[PDB]
Amino acid sequence: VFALGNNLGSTDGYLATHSQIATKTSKPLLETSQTVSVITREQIDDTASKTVQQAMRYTPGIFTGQVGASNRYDYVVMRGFADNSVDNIYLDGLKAMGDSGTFSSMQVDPYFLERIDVLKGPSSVLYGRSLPGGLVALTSKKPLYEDYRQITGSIGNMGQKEMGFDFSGPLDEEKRIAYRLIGLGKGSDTQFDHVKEERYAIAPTLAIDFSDDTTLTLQGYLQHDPNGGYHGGVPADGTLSHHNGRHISREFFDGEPSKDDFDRTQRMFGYQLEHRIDDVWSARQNFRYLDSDVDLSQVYAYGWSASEPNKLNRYFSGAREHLQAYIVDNMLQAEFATGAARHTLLTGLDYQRRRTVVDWRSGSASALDAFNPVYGDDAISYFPDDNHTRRLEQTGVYLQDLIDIDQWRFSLGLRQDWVSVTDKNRSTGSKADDDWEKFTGRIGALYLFDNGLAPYVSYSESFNPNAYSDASGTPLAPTEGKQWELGLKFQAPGSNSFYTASLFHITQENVASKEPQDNFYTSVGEVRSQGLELEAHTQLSDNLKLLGSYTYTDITYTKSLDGNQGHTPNQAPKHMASLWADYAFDAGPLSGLSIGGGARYVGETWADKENTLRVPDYTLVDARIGYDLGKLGLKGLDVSLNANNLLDKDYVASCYSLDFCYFGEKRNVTATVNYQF
Ligand SMILES: CCCCCCCCO[C@@H]1O[C@H](CO)[C@@H](O)[C@H](O)[C@H]1O
Ligand SMILES: CCCCCCCCO[C@@H]1O[C@H](CO)[C@@H](O)[C@H](O)[C@H]1O
Ligand SMILES: [N+]
Ligand code: NA
Repeated sequence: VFALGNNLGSTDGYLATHSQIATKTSKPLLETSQTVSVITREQIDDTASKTVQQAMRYTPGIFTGQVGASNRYDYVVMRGFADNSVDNIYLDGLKAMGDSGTFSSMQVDPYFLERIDVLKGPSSVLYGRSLPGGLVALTSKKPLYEDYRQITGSIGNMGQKEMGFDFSGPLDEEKRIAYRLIGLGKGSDTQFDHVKEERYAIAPTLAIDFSDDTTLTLQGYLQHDPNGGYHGGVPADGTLSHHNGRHISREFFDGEPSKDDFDRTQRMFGYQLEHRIDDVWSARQNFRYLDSDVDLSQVYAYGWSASEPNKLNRYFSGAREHLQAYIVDNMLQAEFATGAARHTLLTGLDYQRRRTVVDWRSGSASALDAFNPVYGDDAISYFPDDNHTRRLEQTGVYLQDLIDIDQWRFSLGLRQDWVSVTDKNRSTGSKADDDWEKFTGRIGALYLFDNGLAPYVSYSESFNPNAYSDASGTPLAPTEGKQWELGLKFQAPGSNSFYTASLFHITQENVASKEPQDNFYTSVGEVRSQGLELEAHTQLSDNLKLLGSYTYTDITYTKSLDGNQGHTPNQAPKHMASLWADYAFDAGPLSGLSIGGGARYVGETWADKENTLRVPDYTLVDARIGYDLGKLGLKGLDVSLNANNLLDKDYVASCYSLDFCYFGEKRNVTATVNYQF
């Protein structure tokens, strides 16, 4: 079997045994000196997680509430790092290649995924530019070598509707060629008035074995979102407190007129080539091209009107964006012994090239009453247009040696990146340009006791281009993450249970900062995140599956020029916890029935960086019920019922500032039918 670039991990219920996210080569979770979580297909289905972001709500060290109920983008806040949270997603070993300085961030639909792997903390040594919180790797469904056919249909509240199919199998007598074809159409009204979500997608994959030494997998992914749900927010003033009227803004309130529009087309093609040279030497090339179009028209609230008392001031954003992106990763691995030491030595060259053409519009809109709005006044007073061509190039050369000797498992990593970023202002003709090089490193040591207890330590580094620029308008120095991590993992042999504790201390340097009167940003800011994560997978009964998590996060601006030094970032709960359980009857009359549910806790959050107002804590409840009607003599047919936020709590999930607060999703009920053959 082929380790390089594959997880190759067994999965049973909600627990995987192996990953490649931390190493680019199959490694037991138990023998990996980093915090790795895995969210299985079964967990996604059982919790009715409708997006990647929602799939993470049972994982420690992840906050799922950055823009509350919005499903437009996947925001995964890791270890309290909210900034550039959209850019944490990798798909099939490759950076998604969205542009986080634009509206062109992509979304991968969960129905195409086999599993979600989550790596905590700085991880640039294998991936290049990334955030200090970690990163998420989506693994797409791959061709099967036995015929597999699934049709599925879902119906819910809020006008939810989905149909999908998933067909796979061999094409030849010899079973050397196999396909998979997955398609999907879906819709929702949301909780919000006048809002639609809508998506049509298809993903063909073909896998071909040339010999026992070579597999090529060809992949396409075409997705059209002609509607983009809701992506707004409203003041703390009337959400966290009553405003004037003694009113609160409703969880269904819509701040825009029907001059609203979000149209996203994503067109991806790629391949994965796996080649065994020797029992020692293996090589792999992962490639993906992306081409997307985004069209946006959005009127949004921004603060209360100075003159008109229960009306919100509004503005308009308009965008027409075309994103092109190439990414390739070239890996060569040698597995070999030198005396008592076994080496798994990886060398790699990767390359990212991105161009985003953006035509931006903006203006002033009419004011809107925040209770009993009257739509139809959609005239916009337009400000100056703002058109850009943005380019990024990243070349990475990296080395890694995993050294296993006796019960020790060591990891040594080094990477050099050459980065070039350009911004051509097509309105003004001016061009900002920037080229630099960064070295990142990682060192891990883990001791595997033969009882399945594994203490470890890790030092790991990250960088990311700075989103801010100086006086001159050449960008600041890239931010930098540095983490010391101490952990303990434990799995009792055979028992399908797995427990981890992780302690972390992350420093992020060269963060943009200024005096508030000041014009120039300088790269003198610093952020420190430290804490504890606990994760438990317990499979008792063989009919009973449990997940539990606890997260403690202490994050602070340790150096700031703006008066917020020593404050806690907003959108950063100190305390979170979760628990999910699922029971299946094999035994009795009830064979085929399954019942499940859980609870999620988010602690209090600051609504603002100035730390003047709290978002209250909240506990949410989820539940499910499933039946295999196979058991009653009609095979491959099963149904499920899910309710997330079962008590229908009406709450603010988080705030970006005092002006922008986001409601959590109201009760979401779905009924699903799955038909195999
Ligand atoms: C069980 C709950 C189902 C309610 C679905 C929410 C849909 C509310 O929003 C709908 O959006 C349309 C688009 O402009 C409007 O024209 C409709 O009048 C409005 O009902
Ligand atoms: C879990 C242990 C964390 C110890 C480091 C915290 C002290 C401040 O931060 C440290 O500053 C040092 C420079 O003085 C650097 O060498 C370290 O990489 C950095 O983490
Ligand atoms: N504005
Ligand atoms: Na399957």
